[PDB]
Amino acid sequence: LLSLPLVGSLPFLPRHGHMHNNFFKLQKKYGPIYSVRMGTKTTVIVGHHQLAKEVLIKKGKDFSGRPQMATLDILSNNRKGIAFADSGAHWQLHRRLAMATFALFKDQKLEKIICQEISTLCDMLATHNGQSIDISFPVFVAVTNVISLICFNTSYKNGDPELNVIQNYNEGIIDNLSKDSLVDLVPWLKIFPNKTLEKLKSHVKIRNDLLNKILENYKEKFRSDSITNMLDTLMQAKMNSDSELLSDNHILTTIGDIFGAGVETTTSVVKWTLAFLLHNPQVKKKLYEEIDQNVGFSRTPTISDRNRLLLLEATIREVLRLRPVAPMLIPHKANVDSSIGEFAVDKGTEVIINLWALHHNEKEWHQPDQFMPERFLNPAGTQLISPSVSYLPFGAGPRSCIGEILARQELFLIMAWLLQRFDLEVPDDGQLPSLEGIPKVVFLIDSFKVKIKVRQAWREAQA
Ligand code: HEM
Ligand SMILES: CC(=O)[C@@]1(O)CC[C@H]2[C@@H]3CC=C4C[C@@H](O)CC[C@]4(C)[C@H]3CC[C@@]21C
Repeated sequence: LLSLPLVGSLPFLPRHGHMHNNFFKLQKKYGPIYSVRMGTKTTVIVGHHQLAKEVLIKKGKDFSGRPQMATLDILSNNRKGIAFADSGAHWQLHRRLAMATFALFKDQKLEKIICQEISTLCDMLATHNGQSIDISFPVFVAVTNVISLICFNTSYKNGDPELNVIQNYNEGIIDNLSKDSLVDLVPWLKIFPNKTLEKLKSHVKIRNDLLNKILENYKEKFRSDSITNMLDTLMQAKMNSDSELLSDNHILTTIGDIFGAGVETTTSVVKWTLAFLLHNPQVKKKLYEEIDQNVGFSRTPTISDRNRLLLLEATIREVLRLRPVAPMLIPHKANVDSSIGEFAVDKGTEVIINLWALHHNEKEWHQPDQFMPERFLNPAGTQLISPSVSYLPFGAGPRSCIGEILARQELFLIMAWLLQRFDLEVPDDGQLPSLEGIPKVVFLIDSFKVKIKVRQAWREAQA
């Protein structure tokens, strides 16, 4: 009796369980690195930090490419911009300029911009005293203005419906960009009839039309004696072309990525820490104690307070470990014939870092499935530590995040201002938010409500 012919084999079931975790599970069988082939494309998944730091750092330039995806093409306006552009003159140029712009708010100091919008955020939420609300949108508004000031030196006022329009096409872009992660085993979208690409083009069209109208209005405003924002930095470079790479679409797409990344990432991480704090009241209680002691109510928190508020800075680290924004980063591509752990990797191969596997490695983390911000503190709780090298929430090397400083500062200040001023409790109904998560291009959390009430200690300190 003979064996059946085999036309295809996948090591696990599609769309059953999270991809990043199904891949992780395979390591028990095949080791920390292995490959899968879909027609001609070969994809390599790396799930150990040593191999990962070879791919991202030690051989950064070799693997600095991006694979091409049909969905990403629409969003990146055919591989322009930064995040989804292939390695090349255009990618490198815009990344540099973008990084350069952040210099223009170094001691309109970035810390002062952020706290400005947080103050407005906290006054809004104070009116909701005693009510249970979703805080998604108010935070969305806060960070949107920050990124807008950096890009245009403009900010939207409360109730500007352009804010709701932006919220609408961002949710639509994220929803259709990918069912789960950007890492699909099976290219379902080229197989069955679907409106996926149609829908995406419509959300993206609206977004693009909105970014063109800001550009056309700003060409009148642009003056070379003033370089104060990202859009100035980019138009200046165009005019110093005595050029193909600084076309209107190249600039537009780049702003697109920055606007997108600066909002959806930080909002999602803010929602994640609160979710974790409702589930872990002991940690939250100690956070109140901490901030009461080292900051009090004489003033509002500042970047200098990271030195004193260690349990908070540690909490944020633990959330980025447990629920990374990109649990498989963005996929990488081999620009040349190269190797990994002395295994051959041909040019054009897709390389995916399983960051989830790095952050949940039993041999690198104690009880890695548990929320324990303490793990990033010494036993005394007197200074921060780095208990594992297997930790890359922001990536590493040529393709590493470029908003990490901004990112880290926003999260710290938002969480500090809120804890100073607000009791944040479970709503009158007994539900807690599910921590299971939703894997999109971003690792999202199901929307949930939190009862917000102004702190008694905040009121009294006004008398
Ligand atoms: C908690 C917040 C954030 C996290 C965890 C995060 C994480 C990451 C990761 C993992 C990558 C790429 C990984 C890789 O491909 O190796 C990335 C890329 C990138 N991020 Fe962030 N990010 C955050 C916030 C931001 C912010 C605030 C900005 C503001 C501009 C930003 C802009 C970008 C850009 C433009 C890239 C792509 C750069 C390139 O491909 O060369 N991100 N981020
Ligand atoms: C976390 C991360 O890798 C990123 O920050 C890099 C590029 C970000 C990307 C940039 C642009 C957009 C368009 C926006 O309307 C939706 C969010 C999205 C997809 C950002 C998601 C986070 C990305 C991938």
